Amino acid sequence: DEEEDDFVYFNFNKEKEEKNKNSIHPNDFQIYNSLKYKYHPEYQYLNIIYDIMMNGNKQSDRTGVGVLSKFGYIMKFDLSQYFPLLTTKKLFLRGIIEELLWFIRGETNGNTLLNKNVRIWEANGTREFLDNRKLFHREVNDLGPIYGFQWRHFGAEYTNMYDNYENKGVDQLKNIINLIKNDPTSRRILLCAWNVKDLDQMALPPCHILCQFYVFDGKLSCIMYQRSCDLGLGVPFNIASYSIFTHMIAQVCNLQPAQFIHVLGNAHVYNNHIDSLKIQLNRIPYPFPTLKLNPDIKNIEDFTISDFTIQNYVHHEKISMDMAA
Amino acid sequence: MMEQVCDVFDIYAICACCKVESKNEGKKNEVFNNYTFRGLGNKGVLPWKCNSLDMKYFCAVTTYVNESKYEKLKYKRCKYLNKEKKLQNVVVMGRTSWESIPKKFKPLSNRINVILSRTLKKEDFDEDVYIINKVEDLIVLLGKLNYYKCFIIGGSVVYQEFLEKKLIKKIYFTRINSTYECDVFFPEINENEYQIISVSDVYTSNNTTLDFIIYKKTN
Ligand SMILES: NC(=O)C1=CN([C@@H]2O[C@H](COP(=O)(O)OP(=O)(O)OC[C@H]3O[C@@H](n4cnc5c(N)ncnc54)[C@H](OP(=O)(O)O)[C@@H]3O)[C@@H](O)[C@H]2O)C=CC1
Ligand SMILES: O=c1ccn([C@H]2C[C@H](O)[C@@H](COP(=O)(O)O)O2)c(=O)[nH]1
Ligand SMILES: N=C(N)NC(=N)Nc1cc(C(F)(F)F)ccc1Cl
Repeated sequence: DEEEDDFVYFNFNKEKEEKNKNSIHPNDFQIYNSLKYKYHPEYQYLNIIYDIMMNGNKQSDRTGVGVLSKFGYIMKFDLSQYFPLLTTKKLFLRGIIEELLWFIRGETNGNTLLNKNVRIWEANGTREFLDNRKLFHREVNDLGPIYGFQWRHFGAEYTNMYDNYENKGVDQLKNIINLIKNDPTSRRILLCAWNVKDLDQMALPPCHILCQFYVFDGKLSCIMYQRSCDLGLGVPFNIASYSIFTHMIAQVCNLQPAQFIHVLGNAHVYNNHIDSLKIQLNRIPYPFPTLKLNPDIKNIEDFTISDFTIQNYVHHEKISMDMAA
Repeated sequence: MMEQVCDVFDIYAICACCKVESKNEGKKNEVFNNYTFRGLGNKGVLPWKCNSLDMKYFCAVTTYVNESKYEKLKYKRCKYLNKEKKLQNVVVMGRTSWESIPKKFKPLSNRINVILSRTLKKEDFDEDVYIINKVEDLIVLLGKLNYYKCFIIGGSVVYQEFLEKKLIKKIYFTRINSTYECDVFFPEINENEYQIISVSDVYTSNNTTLDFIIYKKTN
């Protein structure tokens, strides 16, 4: 027990809990702090929310709302054990799956998503938005050389959302699927959306910079780097999105999904989301559900909405991260 | 202060509940809560079949002992009752529960088995087990035995009565995240008598996700 005191000395430079930034009130997280062991994977997400509220930096941002922020976090999810769809609040995946299938097809036409009643990109394709981005000659909803285009045609000159870019640009997706299939030990299996040259032509730069894969013992793992992370609204979907993507790639390559690793760069919490998050942090996670993919789909391009099924999703009630009434 | 029996005799409960087939509340707009997991048994056996991981967990908890902690426990129970190998835990179960166990496992290994029954007496069992017809008798027995912790592995009827009397210091509850047909359920835990204090990692076993949460008797 002699070690006990050395521990105390070694903390001689951790000063008072007043300069702990943002005047946070304990009482707002009693349930959260009462817990002794918080091993449910959802706590990787929640714990970051807590850290950002308790130790975050007060910054302004492109929007003006104002946010609390920290830099550099990492979360790990075991897809062979569960599907990480947050349970402390309700989530729907139809949208993000349609978005994902949309990316895989190399599409950049927002209308396609809107006709499926998926408005994820609606705000980024208005006349006003496009014009504020200086894309005066861009048709409404023509998102530009974003994700989809970069995944299948990186390098190709973007014209418009109706053009036929076949055999133009580098088809990264096709490439990584081949690398996992034929060269599984390669340390060069990356998918990159951050095309430096086309950034200003995109409705807006991608938040998911890159994905890198790892193959071992017939199991595929994925690491995704996110430059800007909206813990309140974005991240929950980002986690789901790539977990699903890892499953698909894993399948069409005859492998089993393993770890989905999420690296957060600029991790922020929008001030106008704080009340909702407080509420959320005091809810105890339910066991995660599972994801089922039609097994007959052998090509990454042959997936359709009906080939995805989420089972046993037990979750708390829906929460608007921006409550008024 | 007036020490509680469950505290002096370290009496806990451990179970595994799945989701009940509440026909048609089942599609969306369905509300969920801790009572979503309440299915205990069906047709004198488990709703879901068997869950390997859940079993590994069950045996791990109910057989684990810490010898270096007994002396402290002995002193406690003795002082309480006004007094002065291979330590084992005690498992208490209802008769129905005892019968639903395959003969190859009876009596549960490395554990002092105690069965609650009114229709059966020691002469009706061949195994090395203790029989009792009253809950009050368990207490007397515990006062006379050497053991680490006492676990009510239940039977829904047993769980129910041990919770009313407040004989549970903690509840090791397994949430089976899938639905099966059931006919017996665990009592609805009162958010005021008990509160979750720990939630484990999530796992997959026998085609279903599941986790383990620990409820604790509030002050
Ligand atoms: N999911 C899980 O974790 C578990 C599920 N189960 C399932 O539960 C079901 C069994 O539960 P259930 O039917 O409630 O039965 P129980 O195991 O609770 O057995 C009830 C019987 O135990 C005896 N008993 C209970 N209390 C007393 C008392 N105070 N004094 C004397 N005898 C008492 C009686 O036996 P007698 O009839 O002889 O008088 C009584 O009718 C099964 O389907 C089993 O598979 C069981 C354990 C765990
Ligand atoms: O998949 C996504 C897309 C966007 N965002 C968030 C991060 C930022 O809050 C905002 C984009 O702002 P900039 O980083 O572009 O400034 O959208 C996410 O969290 N996930
Ligand atoms: N599985 C749990 N966590 N709970 C439980 N009490 N189960 C349980 C399991 C068994 C068997 F598997 F050995 F047959 C026997 C008796 C009980 Cl009470």
